[PDB]
Amino acid sequence: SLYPIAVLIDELRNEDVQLRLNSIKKLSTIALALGVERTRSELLPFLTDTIYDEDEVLLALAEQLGTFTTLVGGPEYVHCLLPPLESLATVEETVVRDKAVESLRAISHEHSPSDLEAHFVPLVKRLAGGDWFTSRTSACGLFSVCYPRVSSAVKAELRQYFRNLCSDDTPMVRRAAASKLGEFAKVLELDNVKSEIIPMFSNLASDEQDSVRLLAVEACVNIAQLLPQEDLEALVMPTLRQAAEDKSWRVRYMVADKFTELQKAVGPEITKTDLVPAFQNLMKDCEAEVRAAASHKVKEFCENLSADCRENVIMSQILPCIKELVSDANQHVKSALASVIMGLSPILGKDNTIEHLLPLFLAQLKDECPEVRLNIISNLDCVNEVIGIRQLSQSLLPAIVELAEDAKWRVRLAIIEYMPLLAGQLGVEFFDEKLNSLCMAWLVDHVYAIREAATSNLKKLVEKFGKEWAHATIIPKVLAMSGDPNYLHRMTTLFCINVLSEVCGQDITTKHMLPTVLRMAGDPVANVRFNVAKSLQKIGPILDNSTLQSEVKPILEKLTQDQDVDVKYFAQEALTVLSLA
Amino acid sequence: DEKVFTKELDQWIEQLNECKQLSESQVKSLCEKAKEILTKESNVQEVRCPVTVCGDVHGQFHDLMELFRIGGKSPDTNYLFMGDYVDRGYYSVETVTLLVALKVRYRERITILRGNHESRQITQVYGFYDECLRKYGNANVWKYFTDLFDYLPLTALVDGQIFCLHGGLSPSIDTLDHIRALDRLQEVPHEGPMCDLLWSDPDDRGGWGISPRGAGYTFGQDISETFNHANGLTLVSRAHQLVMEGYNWCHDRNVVTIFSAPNYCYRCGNQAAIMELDDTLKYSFLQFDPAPRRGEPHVTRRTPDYFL
Amino acid sequence: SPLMHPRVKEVRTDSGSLRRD
Amino acid sequence: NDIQWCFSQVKGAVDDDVAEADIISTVEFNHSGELLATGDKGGRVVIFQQEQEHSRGEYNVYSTFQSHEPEFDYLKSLEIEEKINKIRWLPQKNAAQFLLSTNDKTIKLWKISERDKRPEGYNLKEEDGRYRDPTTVTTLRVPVFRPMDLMVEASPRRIFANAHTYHINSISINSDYETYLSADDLRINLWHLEITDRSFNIVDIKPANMEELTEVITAAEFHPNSCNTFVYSSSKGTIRLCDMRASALCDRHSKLFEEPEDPSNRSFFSEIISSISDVKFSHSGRYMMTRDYLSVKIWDLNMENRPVETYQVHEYLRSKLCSLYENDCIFDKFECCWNGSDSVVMTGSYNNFFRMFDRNTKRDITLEASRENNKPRTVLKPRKVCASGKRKKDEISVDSLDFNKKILHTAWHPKENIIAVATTNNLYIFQDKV
Ligand SMILES: [Fe+2]
Ligand SMILES: [Zn+2]
Repeated sequence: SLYPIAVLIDELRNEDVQLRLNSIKKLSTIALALGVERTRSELLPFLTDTIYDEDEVLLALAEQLGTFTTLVGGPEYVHCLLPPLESLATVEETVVRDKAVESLRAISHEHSPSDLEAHFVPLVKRLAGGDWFTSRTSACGLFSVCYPRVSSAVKAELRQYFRNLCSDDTPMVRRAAASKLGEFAKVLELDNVKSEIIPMFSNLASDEQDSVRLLAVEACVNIAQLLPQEDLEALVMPTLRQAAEDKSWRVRYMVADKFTELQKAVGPEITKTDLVPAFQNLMKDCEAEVRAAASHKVKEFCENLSADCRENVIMSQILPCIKELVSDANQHVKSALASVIMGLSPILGKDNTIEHLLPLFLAQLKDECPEVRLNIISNLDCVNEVIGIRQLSQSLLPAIVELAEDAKWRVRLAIIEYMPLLAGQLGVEFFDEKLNSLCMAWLVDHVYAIREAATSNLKKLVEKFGKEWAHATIIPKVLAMSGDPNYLHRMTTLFCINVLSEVCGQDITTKHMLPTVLRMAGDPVANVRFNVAKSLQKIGPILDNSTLQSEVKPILEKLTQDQDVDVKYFAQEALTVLSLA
Repeated sequence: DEKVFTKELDQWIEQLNECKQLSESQVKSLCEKAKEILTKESNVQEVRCPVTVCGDVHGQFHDLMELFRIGGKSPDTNYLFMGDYVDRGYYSVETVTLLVALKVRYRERITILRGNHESRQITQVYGFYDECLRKYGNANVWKYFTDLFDYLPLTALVDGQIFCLHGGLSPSIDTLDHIRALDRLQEVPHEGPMCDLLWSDPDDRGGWGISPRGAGYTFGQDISETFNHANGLTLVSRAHQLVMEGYNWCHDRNVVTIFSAPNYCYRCGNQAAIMELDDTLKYSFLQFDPAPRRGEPHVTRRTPDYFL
Repeated sequence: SPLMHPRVKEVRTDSGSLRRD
Repeated sequence: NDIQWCFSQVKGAVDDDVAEADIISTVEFNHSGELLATGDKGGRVVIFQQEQEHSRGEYNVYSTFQSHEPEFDYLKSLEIEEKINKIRWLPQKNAAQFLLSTNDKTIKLWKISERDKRPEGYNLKEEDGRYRDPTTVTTLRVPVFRPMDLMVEASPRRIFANAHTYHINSISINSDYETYLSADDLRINLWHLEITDRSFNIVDIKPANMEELTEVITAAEFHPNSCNTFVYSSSKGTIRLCDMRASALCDRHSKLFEEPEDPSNRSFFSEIISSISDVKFSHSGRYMMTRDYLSVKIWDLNMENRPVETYQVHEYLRSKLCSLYENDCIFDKFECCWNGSDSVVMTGSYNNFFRMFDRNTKRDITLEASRENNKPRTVLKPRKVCASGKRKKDEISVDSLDFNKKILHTAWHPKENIIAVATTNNLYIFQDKV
């Protein structure tokens, strides 16, 4: 019974990457078969340093090594897994190093505090003090998991070691330290956070490398979430103000991208005093990316403002900046604004929305960019309950008409998908009065994808508006295409009947579309004929058994005698599926 | 039984629809059965209206999917391709495999003609041989496909009024019976009527001429008009020449060139087109643009995430 | 009337004839 | 006063008509100086290592691999050359060594590592390879690593391809240990060292209408210290310094370094000899050096209207520009490099001559890289070139110069006085006299 285990063990030396990978992923079976002491003394030394350096093999090995706590002899001997993971935490591949660090953190919880101070802490010190910055980068991620469960002297040593990493010469080590600064500070005492974490945060935030400075914004958020509100101004606020006006556009982009988190962390008073001018300057930034990032946060930032003076601030400070953003030259800035500007109506109120937001909506609805118009249309639900869609339909209809007849068929496809929501919001009467012709004209479009999308949209519309409206308006119109000289439109009629059978009910299907389907079985084009066969197969369950045995079965039988092979095959398949014969 | 193979062929088709190559045994069986089907296929195959005529694809699988989106999916839409399914494309193998699978499954619905670029000599130079070698590690699949390429029909006739072929007319060819008399079950020759039918081009110069491609002849409006009057052909479809607007009329609406590869060679930035023939032989062209794909490494002027 | 750099003319000519058939 | 240069080593074939595959096309020291990599037109990178016993050891072969293979552009029916254009070392991450090698179209990241142990042991097959009895497997055995003779393995880790329309001419690694740039004739792309499926195009000077091209990008380089500053030179003799902090796209330049052209030297070839073939930042980062066909110009980064120092590499060829135009010798792309302390600069010339200019003392020395003095620890005799006639004693006449012997690629040891000079086929290494 040991033969498969012997095969797996010898597969670790195989030159084939796939076989060696498969053997790696079954290391649990090998360890279980070998035992415990044999696993510790034979398998682990072999897996300590592997000559093969394939990224996926090393990644799989790193994943497996984090679950061998029981297979090596329980938590008592968990320190035996340290060498293989320490070797993996040094390789050049970033994902392998991250997986090794994650496994080390996962198995660190099984260490007793004595084992933590005897084996894990020396490992962290060796990694932090190593000659290769790949080791030092990995060491930054292991401070938070061993700090809470050590003595005071070990805590001071760990703090000193982390302080040394933040002043490293290699930019990657400093980047890792900046990344892990917040999660490290989350476990220190508040006094030590003020005394030691703040100087490191200030030093990293004023680093020469732009890639290091932009990582201080997340650290800023994490540190602000810890300190008391009265201590924010003296410690965190100057760094945040410096970051908001930083020379590099990447740092300003990071500030704008995490602006709502900063607003939540610092509180309402600091938000009103300092963050509002920062947002005003960010929306007027000279970089298009920064303006686009700040545009996304307009709605949330306005929502989270203090209710004491929310409307006044929005009117006197944010609204002019928004007005300047509507006329922006960058397409992406306008696209980003259009998707969030539409929801400021509930905050401002009906009269304020009519006076101020309505001109902005009208101006953005006439933009040359299709995506701006699509974004404005897609979010009408925010204002639908504030001012009503009656005040908006007169300007929405021209925009919908323009989008529905765009030269690019993908724009027409995009506007189609929003029609059921638009029809639901605008009401059935307005749809029948204005939008019915647009929907019908899509079924005869040259592009087949548009016809398919219009068919699915018609199914959604009938689902929304019920069967009676469909039978009254659409069904008499869709069956008119059966007389189209082009066979593509006839097959479109078949497809529309296919999707409408599931919703229109058995009675309507039998009385209105079944006679049309049966009449088209005599179409000269074989494509229409076997499409009729497939349609009869599909809508077969909806029809009654009496109708199936009376009129459907003879029609299917006649199709089985057709000259075309495809028609015969599809008719036979329909007969087999319906079990008529 | 035929039914189990029918479901097998179907599953092959859906597998290919998402750009997934078939196994060597599957390719062997597909090529053998396509050869069996194409053995009885005539040199001038009669194509019955309605049908959609497509031009060069040249291995652009995603553009082929865009073509299917624009014009409809087989077997709902009858198609008629005019050669050049491989070469100068990242997915020549997938494209030709999907086309052959569709031909085997729907022999009455899809008709595939023969162009210049599906031959042992051409495919060794323009990357199809290299593509199959890099994706399979052996020339067996190349041998299967090149053996199958010999059986593809040279020309097609649509209701006896529209003549569809890859290259164009030949000095040695005057009647459809001449094409029917040829032996197409061979490698593409360097000369002769068979070579001209896959290498000729239209030109404004009267009479005949020499072709700078290295083979074939260039024919003028007089030759096309004489051929149309002799064979009673209202129109002569064509392909094999890149055009920016997708379809191009020439020789006073006697020869039309159709190109179905948008952004030819990923650099030309051209439009593609397909000719749709109504039930009443009413021609209508549908131009389309390259499918939106991120692409092999996407060089963008938008700041990527790693720099953001 | 100084002559142009070879790389300029090579790039110009190579990109000009990108529709050869 | 001057540095005494002595012949140390020569690498390559001896007195043969080498084919167009052993011609060295790039020479580059690594950051610590103990590794020296050379690429040739055959796509074959050879790495030398200094012996361990100032460090005045010799260089011996350390690794050899085929970087780029010949390839065919099926999209345009052109052969893609496998010639190695540039080689750039990465800072040492771990025991392994990394470098970037580029041909005209593709940049490859190569890892050089040493393997000195081999797994020995099996459970179903003897060490020779014979298959053992399947019923003799009673106890499982785990393979155990065993020491072996050290071997050096080079493998490609990442491929950055299909992103440049034109021929790549420069690669430079950023100082943030994260990104690097590759510049073709008209565009500059910013890459990530661990991401190959996308690149960021920061500079694009290609006009919409291309029948009015006037210049192309000939070189590019990041600042040695600053992570946001890089420069790129054009064929018109202008260097543009771009700041990546101002905007995401660097289509507008922060500074423009150019010297107004006096109509005195307004010859027919004044546009060719003014093209910049190489731009190099000083190690301190406060100075920038550019090399055109006839001169070396050192630019102060705070002064844009004129260079601070100008050195004439070979003035005697100014009057013979017409002759050099006929045999395509006027289109050569020479290079230049700084020394460790940014005090001496060395650049190549014709007839196996390489020139060295001392910035502190304003002194010039011309030396010959020749096999005629193939004796180690031999002081190189300075060379002097005279015009036609007046050959004095040791004067080399201009008409006797061999223009087929060009020293295009040179390198300096980052810390020591060791220079690598690459002739057409051989690689010469010279050392200071100690
Ligand atoms: Fe062709
Ligand atoms: Zn073609």
